Amino acid sequence: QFGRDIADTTDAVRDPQTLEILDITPCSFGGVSVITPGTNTSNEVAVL
Amino acid sequence: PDPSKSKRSFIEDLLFNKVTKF
Ligand SMILES: *[C@@H]1O[C@H](CO)[C@@H](O[C@@H]2O[C@H](CO)[C@@H](O[C@@H]3O[C@H](CO)[C@@H](O)[C@H](O)[C@@H]3O)[C@H](O)[C@H]2NC(C)=O)[C@H](O)[C@H]1NC(C)=O
Repeated sequence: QFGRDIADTTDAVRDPQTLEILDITPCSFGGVSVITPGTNTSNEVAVL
Repeated sequence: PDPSKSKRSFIEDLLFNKVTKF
């Protein structure tokens, strides 16, 4: 009924009404980082 | 460097081969 990763965490499932296999991938997330020249030099920024 | 490839040398390839939630 369920799948597992090596670190013993769920990563796939049986859909219980149509028995095809669904991979569960975690929702996209991460750090937000602001690239900037010195605020004395310019007021512009770029975002990673 | 072995340029036929990443410009790794032959011995660097052996080293790169031999090594090896959210
Ligand atoms: C849970 O209930 C649903 C709905 O009754 C079941 O889904 C349906 O399952 C039947 C086969 O048992 C599917 O029939 C097939 O339809 C196609 C249509 O082109 C036909 O070509 C095939 O010869 C066959 O008759 C039906 O389509 C399907 N419906 C849906 C929306 O998926 C389901 O199988 C049941 N699941 C369990 C685990 O009991």
